[PDB]
Amino acid sequence: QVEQSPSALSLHEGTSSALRCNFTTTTRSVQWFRQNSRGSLINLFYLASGTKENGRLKSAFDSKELYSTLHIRDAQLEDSGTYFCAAEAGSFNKLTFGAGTRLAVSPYIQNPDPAVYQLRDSKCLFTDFDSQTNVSSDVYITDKCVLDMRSMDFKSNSAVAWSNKSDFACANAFNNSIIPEDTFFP
Amino acid sequence: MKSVITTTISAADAAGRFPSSSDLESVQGNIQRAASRLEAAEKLAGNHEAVVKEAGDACFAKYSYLKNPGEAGDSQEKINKCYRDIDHYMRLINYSLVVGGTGPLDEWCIAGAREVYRTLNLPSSSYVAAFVFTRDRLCVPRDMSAQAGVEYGAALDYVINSLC
Amino acid sequence: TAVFQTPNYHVTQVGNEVSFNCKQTLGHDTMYWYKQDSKKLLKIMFSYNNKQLIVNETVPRRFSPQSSDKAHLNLRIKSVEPEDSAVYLCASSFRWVGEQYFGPGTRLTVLEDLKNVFPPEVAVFEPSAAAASHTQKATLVCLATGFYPDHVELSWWVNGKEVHSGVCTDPQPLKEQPALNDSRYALSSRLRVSATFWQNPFRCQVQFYGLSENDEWTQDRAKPVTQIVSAEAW
Amino acid sequence: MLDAFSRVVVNSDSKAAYVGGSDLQALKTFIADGNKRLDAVNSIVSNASCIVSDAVSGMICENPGLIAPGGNCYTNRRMAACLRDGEIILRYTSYALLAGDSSVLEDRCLNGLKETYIALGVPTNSSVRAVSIMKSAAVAFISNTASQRKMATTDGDCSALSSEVASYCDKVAAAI
Amino acid sequence: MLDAFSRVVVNSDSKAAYVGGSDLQALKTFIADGNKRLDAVNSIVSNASCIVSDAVSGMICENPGLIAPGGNCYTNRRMAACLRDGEIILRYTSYALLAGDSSVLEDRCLNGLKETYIALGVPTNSSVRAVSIMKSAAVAFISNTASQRKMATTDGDCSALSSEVASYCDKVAAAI
Ligand SMILES: *CCC1=C(C)C(=O)NC1Cc1[nH]c(/C=C2\N=C(C[C@H]3NC(=O)C(CC)=C3C)C(C)=C2CCC(=O)O)c(CCC(=O)O)c1C
Ligand SMILES: *CCC1=C(C)C(=O)NC1Cc1[nH]c(/C=C2\N=C(C[C@H]3NC(=O)C(CC)=C3C)C(C)=C2CCC(=O)O)c(CCC(=O)O)c1C
Ligand SMILES: *[C@H](C)C1=C(C)C(=O)N[C@@H]1Cc1[nH]c(/C=C2\N=C(C[C@H]3NC(=O)C(CC)=C3C)C(C)=C2CCC(=O)O)c(CCC(=O)O)c1C
Ligand SMILES: *[C@H](C)C1=C(C)C(=O)N[C@H]1Cc1[nH]c(/C=C2\N=C(C[C@H]3NC(=O)C(CC)=C3C)C(C)=C2CCC(=O)O)c(CCC(=O)O)c1C
Ligand SMILES: *[C@H](C)C1=C(C)C(=O)N[C@H]1Cc1[nH]c(/C=C2\N=C(C[C@H]3NC(=O)C(CC)=C3C)C(C)=C2CCC(=O)O)c(CCC(=O)O)c1C
Ligand SMILES: *[C@H](C)C1=C(C)[C@@H](CC2=N/C(=C\c3[nH]c(C[C@@H]4NC(=O)C(C)=C4[C@H](*)C)c(C)c3CCC(=O)O)C(CCC(=O)O)=C2C)NC1=O
Ligand SMILES: *[C@H](C)C1=C(C)[C@@H](CC2=N/C(=C\c3[nH]c(C[C@@H]4NC(=O)C(C)=C4[C@H](*)C)c(C)c3CCC(=O)O)C(CCC(=O)O)=C2C)NC1=O
Ligand SMILES: CCC1=C(C)[C@@H](CC2=N/C(=C\c3[nH]c(CC4NC(=O)C(C)=C4CC)c(C)c3CCC(=O)O)C(CCC(=O)O)=C2C)NC1=O
Repeated sequence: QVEQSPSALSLHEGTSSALRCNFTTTTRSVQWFRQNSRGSLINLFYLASGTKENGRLKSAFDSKELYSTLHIRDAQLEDSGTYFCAAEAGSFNKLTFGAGTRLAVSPYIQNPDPAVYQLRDSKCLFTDFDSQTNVSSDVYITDKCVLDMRSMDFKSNSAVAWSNKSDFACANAFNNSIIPEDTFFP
Repeated sequence: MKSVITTTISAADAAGRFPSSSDLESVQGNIQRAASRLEAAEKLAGNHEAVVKEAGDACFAKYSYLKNPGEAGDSQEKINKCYRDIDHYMRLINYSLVVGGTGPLDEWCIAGAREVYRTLNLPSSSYVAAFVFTRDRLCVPRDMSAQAGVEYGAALDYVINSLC
Repeated sequence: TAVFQTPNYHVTQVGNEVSFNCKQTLGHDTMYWYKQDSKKLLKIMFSYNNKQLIVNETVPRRFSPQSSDKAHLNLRIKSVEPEDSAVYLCASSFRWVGEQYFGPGTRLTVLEDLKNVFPPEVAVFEPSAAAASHTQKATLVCLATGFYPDHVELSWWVNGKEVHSGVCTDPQPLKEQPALNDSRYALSSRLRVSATFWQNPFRCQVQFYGLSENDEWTQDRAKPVTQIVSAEAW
Repeated sequence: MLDAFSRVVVNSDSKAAYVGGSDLQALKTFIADGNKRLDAVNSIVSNASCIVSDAVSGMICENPGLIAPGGNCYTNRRMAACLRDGEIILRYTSYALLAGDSSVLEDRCLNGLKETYIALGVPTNSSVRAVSIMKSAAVAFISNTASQRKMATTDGDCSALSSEVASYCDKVAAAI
Repeated sequence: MLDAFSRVVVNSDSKAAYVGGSDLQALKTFIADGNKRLDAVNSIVSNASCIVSDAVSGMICENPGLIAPGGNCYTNRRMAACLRDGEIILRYTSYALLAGDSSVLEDRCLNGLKETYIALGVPTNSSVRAVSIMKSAAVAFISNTASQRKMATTDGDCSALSSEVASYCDKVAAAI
């Protein structure tokens, strides 16, 4: 059918990368989409044996070689999503989709201040760490989340970890993970 | 609907005659050539969309100027109708191959066509481009048998010759 | 203009019947139904030119799609089955030349037992004092806990104006009891503001999509219907 | 007029559809029985004079009032008129049979016939006794069960064809 | 057919009266606007192809069911039929306008048209959408307010003429 690579893609803010998509029968045209978080398919390109450019994206389609690529230049945080090629290959009556490429951009943190805070409940937040660190049975650890104040132009990776057991406190909450040695605990 | 059977019957009706040997031989010919025009007809019906789409692409490739403002391709709705018209013609060729004669082409698409196209500014050449492409594109034995190639190519030449 | 599609979410029990509607205000004449599996793979189910179905890709008999207008296409599924839970995407295009334009979709969960549907519990935490004294900035945290299916929409509302500035809701939810059949999910979000902004005396709101009047609730717990569950802080 | 294939094409067209695969196989069945159909037509037309004067003589046989003064087969001129009309109807049903469609029977022969007859004074209960006799004379010849004459054909079941020719004769008996 | 003067004469005749002085001065007004009338006619006929395919394309524009299977502009043969009918009606209303009387429009074109259409199956609500579009295409050209084409005439009020041509188009939209 339609084989799309790579299956997932973890790029730094700024990195450039490529997605390829190979077909097995003659293809009349190719459509590239990016699926946002709410699940709408955003149209990126529709092309027939050419090149097209659009912002930081660039796509190409060689009909005689049966391939199509998508290049992403200077990757920004707004570029994260699941990326799809559809080929009008076959009998030109339907679109065939590839498996997808899971693309996630992690921000470049100008100045990292790793720390683990605690939050008082109106009626543990491992914030401001560096993107080189990753995080991990009645302890609830969510995966890293990248927020951004577009007023202050300040990006921040934060993770959150909670439980109700009193035996567990913020001191060693993120213990199965590798926190940086410079982490500052109050 | 012009065809072996209809042509013969209405020759006899014009004469007050029951069917006779000429008439029965004529239908017998319809039996002999049946099996390859129905082959063309089924291959066409089974792949109509891809044929229509290559033909329309070939047309607008030959006459890129049609996509200019004021031409018959200056909007996506108009280009899409163009491929629609090509499909109408290929549907009628399907009919023509099934009936055995050019009847369906004759009444349903040839009749008003010069006046209609004169009036909506549709150059005759563009359809000729699309049918010539389809005709030359066909491949034996890949796409169909030899005597079905003959039938298919033939209906296409007929529709081409109605635009000259 | 766009492909519009209702409902966004839908939970029903095996044997009920569902019906999605799609319309399109583009100038178009072809409409499609695609089924996105849980592996993120789209397959076409149906295609329609004018009123005439032109593509039917061996969908079982339960799925039946009805078009009235060329700008409208509906799909009714009867005797809904458990493996039919997926995202149903309506698309639209010109038949012969053009790109397909997609609509928001309809997530359909098909539950064995209708009594597995719990709404969320939304709890707003308050910004750390250290944070104000060490980053000159205060960060809030919201938690939505113990809901099912993952059909939720989390937002942050500050004095009646929704704020997508400096907010980070987790991409995928967190299953509370993994390996315990259908676990209930939890979902955290963050709202970082400046220490000054918090200093001057927010609401974390979680919209949930559950059972509808088309479902029979004989349990003692309150009917888990579509609702907004919100927490506040000042 | 249409025939079997043109009729499939007109129906396909009302849906803007290329000819279904189901319809193609029906047509290849039509083609498979091509030669039986030709024998059917040959067995009617080779006996047309027999069939038409059988039927009209029979009509008069069962109701001699037709040939009493004031009956519609009274003078030689009216008798000959009726023989011509028998012959004409048989001709249009042999067109139908050779065509595979009743298109030409209905278009060129039955359209307004009921009115024409009402106008002339032509007894319609009698026309259809004649046509119903022609129906049996004809399906006899098709099925090769006619008493006083046989026609050497190969062994097969020609019953679908006979039913066809009887359905066209019934279209006539109904048009009036 | 009659024109403006013949029409005054037919009315005078029904009373056995020589042409009133009032009628003579009306006719000399007709004569005074002779040249505006000729410009009116010239501005329609010089654009007839524009007016007729504008109107028919528009009719189909607002109701695409006309060009779906079973609609009356479906084949090329029916589309061309409709274009001819648009052209014919426009021709008879340009005769009306040049004549000063609707005599020829009613006599040679509208008489039995409603029946003919009922017989053929020609949608009448659609014919009149086309005719009403032609009405506006035409009074535009007369009044020289057409968007994509002007025609150099001298400065004057041609409104009585436009109303005349619209009254003839309404006679058509009413005949069916
Ligand atoms: C109508 C059924 C008849 C009944 C009374 C029966 O028991 N046998 C019958 C007829 C019949 N004919 C065939 C096959 C043929 N018929 C042929 C003559 C017609 N084909 C022509 O081209 C011409 C006119 C020009 C005809 C009059 C022919 C040539 C054949 C094929 C070979 C042959 O039989 O000589 C069949 C079935 C036998 C078959 O192979 O189809 C039947 C039952
Ligand atoms: C229909 C009203 C028009 C509007 C759009 C307008 O603002 N000016 C208009 C037209 C108009 N024409 C005249 C006078 C003339 N028209 C002439 C041509 C026609 N007379 C002919 O013999 C021929 C055909 C053979 C004609 C096409 C002519 C020759 C005249 C008179 C002198 C001239 O204008 O060149 C008027 C009023 C001016 C007048 O003196 O009557 C108007 C308003
Ligand atoms: C294709 C080769 C052409 C080139 C030139 C191009 O650039 N466009 C076209 C096609 C085109 N067709 C229409 C509108 C009509 N086409 C008609 C013929 C069609 N209808 C039939 O039944 C069949 C045959 C049986 C044919 C082939 C007709 C009758 C019309 C008028 C009705 C309609 O569909 O609109 C257009 C639009 C022209 C315009 O000015 O709007 C175009 C561009
Ligand atoms: C015969 C079975 C009927 C019996 C019953 C009977 O008593 N009279 C019979 C038939 C008859 N038909 C006419 C005169 C006409 N028949 C006409 C129709 C046929 N002409 C055609 O071309 C066709 C085929 C399309 C048909 C079926 C027409 C027309 C006439 C009028 C012209 C004519 O030849 O008179 C008559 C004579 C009535 C009379 O007194 O003129 C009879 C007796
Ligand atoms: C055009 C605006 C109409 C729209 C509505 C539509 O869908 N079809 C339209 C027009 C149409 N007209 C015919 C056939 C005839 N029209 C006739 C009247 C005209 N012929 C004249 O000589 C004149 C002037 C005096 C008039 C106004 C007549 C008569 C016919 C029948 C002869 C013919 O050419 O068919 C048709 C075709 C209907 C069909 O299937 O044959 C259409 C589509
Ligand atoms: C008066 C009551 C009388 C007339 C004169 C006849 C009317 C009649 N014919 C029927 C059937 C029929 N006619 C033919 C043609 C005929 N038969 C031959 O073998 C040959 C040769 C000829 C030329 C004369 C045939 C083949 C048939 C077939 C049926 C049959 O039984 O022979 C008939 C029956 C109609 C019915 O089934 O209701 C009638 C009434 N017959 C008379 O008795
Ligand atoms: C689809 C909705 C659509 C079609 C294709 C048209 C139908 C339409 N035309 C109307 C008026 C009109 N047509 C012409 C001729 C045309 N205009 C030019 O300048 C020249 C040159 C031509 C040749 C193409 C004219 C002059 C007019 C005059 C009025 C105007 O607004 O231009 C019309 C209006 C009818 C009404 O007043 O109700 C319709 C609906 N238009 C379409 O939109
Ligand atoms: C009645 C409807 C009928 C048509 C007409 C054709 C039309 C047609 N041929 C194709 C496919 C096709 N056909 C040929 C031609 C070709 N190859 C040979 O070995 C010989 C010597 C040549 C005969 C001249 C080539 C070379 C290709 C592949 C090139 C390409 O598809 O781009 C394709 C593309 C779809 C596909 O790849 O299958 C189409 C649409 N198909 C039909 O069903």
